[PDB]
Formats: sequence, C-alpha cells, structure tokens
Amino acid sequence: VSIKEIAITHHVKEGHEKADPSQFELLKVLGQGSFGKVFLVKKISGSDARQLYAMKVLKKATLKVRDRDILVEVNHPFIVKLHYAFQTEGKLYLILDFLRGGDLFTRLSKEVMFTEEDVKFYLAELALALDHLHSLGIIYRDLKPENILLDEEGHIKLTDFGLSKESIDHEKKAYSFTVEYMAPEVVNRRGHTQSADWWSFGVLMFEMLTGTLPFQGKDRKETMTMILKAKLGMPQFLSPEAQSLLRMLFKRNPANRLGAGPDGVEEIKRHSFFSTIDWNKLYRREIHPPFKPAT
Amino acid sequence: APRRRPPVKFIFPPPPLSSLPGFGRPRGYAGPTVIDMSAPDDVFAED
Ligand SMILES: Nc1ncnc2c1ncn2[C@@H]1O[C@H](COP(=O)(O)OP(=O)(O)NP(=O)(O)O)[C@@H](O)[C@H]1O
Repeated sequence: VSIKEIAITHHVKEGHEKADPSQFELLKVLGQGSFGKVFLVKKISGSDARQLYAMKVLKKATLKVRDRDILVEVNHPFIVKLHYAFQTEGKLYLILDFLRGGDLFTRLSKEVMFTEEDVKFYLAELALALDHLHSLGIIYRDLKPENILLDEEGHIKLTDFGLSKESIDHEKKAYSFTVEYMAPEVVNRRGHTQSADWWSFGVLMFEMLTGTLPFQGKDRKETMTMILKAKLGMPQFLSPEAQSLLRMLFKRNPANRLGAGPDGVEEIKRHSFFSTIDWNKLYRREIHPPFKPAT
Repeated sequence: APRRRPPVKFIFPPPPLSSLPGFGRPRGYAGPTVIDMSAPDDVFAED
C-alpha cells in the first residue's frame, strides 16, 4: 500500500541549464484556475530562446506516487510536459507546454452538433493519458474539463499529471471546501483509488455526449447525495455501445468498476465503444483529430 | 444515420455549482431522470 510524496522543488532536462525568473518575459494571462492564474511566458535566454511557455505560480506542489526522474517518466503524448521548475521567494514556478489548441469543451461547443465517434477520439486519448499515470502509480484525482486541453494539431493535452498543489497567499481561499466528477468512494472519503479516475472518466464521457452532468444538485451537499444514492434513466439517444460503457463505468463499488479488474485499462480499450479506435496508431498521433483548432 | 443526438453547448469556465441557484440555463437536454434514490450499485437502471 506504500505511498510516497515527492516534493516538486526544481526541474530541468538532465544536462540542460536550470531556469530562473530573469530568463522569462511575461506575455499574457492564459487562463484562471483554482490555484491561480496561468501565464504565457517567452524564454529570452538559452537554447530555447523565443519559445513560448505556460507558467503556473504556486506556494508548493507535491506528487503522490504509490507502489529515472518521475517528472520525466510522466511525459506522455497527451499530457502537458513540465520543462522547468524553480523556487524563488517562497513561490514555486512551473514552466509547462504552451497549449495552443484551447480546451476541448469550447471546441465541442463551437461544433454544437457532433457524433459519438467525434467524442470517442478524445475519450480514447484521455484514457491513454490516465493509464500512463496509473502505470507509474499516480492518480489524477481531480479530473475536470478545465484540465482537458488541445494542442495545435487538435490532440488531447491534460494540463496536469496528478500534482498536489497549494496556491499562493494572494490566491488562497478562506474556505478550502469539484464534486461533480468525484467517485462515490471519494465522497465517502474512503480513499482515492485508481478506479476513481475511471469514474471521473465516465462522467466526462456522459457530459461530452449528453451536454449535462449525470448528478446535478443545487449545492455541493445535494450533488454528493446524488452521487451516493441516485438511480438514473439511461438517455435513449445514446448508442448501445455507449450505454454499455457508461453502465460498466458507473458502478458505485470501485471493484465492480470497469478498469479495476485484473486486465485493468485493457478492459476499457477492448470495450465495444472504442472498437473503431486503433490504439497504437492513436498513441503515435497518426489518427487525425475530428476537429482542428486553427479554423 | 446514427440515432439523433442532442445539440450540445457548454459554458467554459463553468460557473461554480454553489452560486446561481435559481437561474435558468439555455434550452438543451435537461439531464438524466432520477428514477429513485435507492443508492444501487449500478447507477443506471437496466432497460
Ligand atoms: N499549459 C497550458 N497552456 C495553455 N493554457 C493553459 C495551460 N495550463 C492551463 N491553461 C489554462 O488555464 C486554465 C486553468 O488551468 P488548470 O490546470 O485547470 O489550473 P489549476 O491551477 O490546476 N486549477 P484546477 O484545474 O481547477 O485544479 C485551463 O483551463 C486553461 O484555459
């Protein structure tokens, strides 16, 4: 059951030059997260001079790993890559890939009308990224649409890789208190298991295909009650393959959930829903995304 | 042709769940119908 906390203090490609605040120039604010604003920075020194990066500013960040650098191992085709990490004046600075494709939910909203096969492509790339973190013992924990971005080519890019973060004092909230994608065990505070991510995966699949969240409440308290006790009627516009995957994913006992069996993620890959996906070609980014961002 | 799918639009930077209690949202699929609060292991009722 062993869990190890790795504090994120400094990072740079092995044999490369470590970065510091003077080497970046701020350009704009990319977006607003729970832990603060995300910035666009331009490297002004070194071999990657003129390159654009995304920057997060935190008090500290740790990576919880259960069961080569971990920051290098988490590198994946569909996960943001951390290029630099440095600490200054009691603040942690994360230099990340600048994701130029925008978020998936805005792209889907721009289309308005799309097919299940369109959403299938993004879910499949999302599934590979989640399993890669699972393979190294990392849990995504708090998977939400804000973390699901696209790159210039239109491929999925997760904005984080399971980091446990603490915001700076300026961003600090008075009450720490998102439950909509949380698994029942998480609501029960029974522990966050790797099957919890596949529950969050299912809620995203439901929301992307239906446009609505499966459990809707007025406040945090009510929605938590719905996650634990609600029985839902399957939307009938969904395909039989999609309904089957949702039913296998939406099981309140973690052990009954798809992906928690002995084969693990290949349970989900082999499902009837993802039948049209060539997973190896998908990993090689040789399958074109349904929508290109530049349009 | 596959089964007719609903028009899907999202609000990015989703508004917080706590706020906006009675504000109506634009017309789309209302959501899954809650058949009961039986707390069954299988969230979806079998067809
Ligand atoms: N690498 C990036 N490139 C471009 N935009 C980014 C990047 N990372 C984050 N953003 C933008 O900033 C928003 C917030 O990022 P996010 O990773 O969700 O922040 P956070 O601090 O981890 N809080 P949260 O995701 O709610 O737990 C995203 O929805 C994007 O719009």
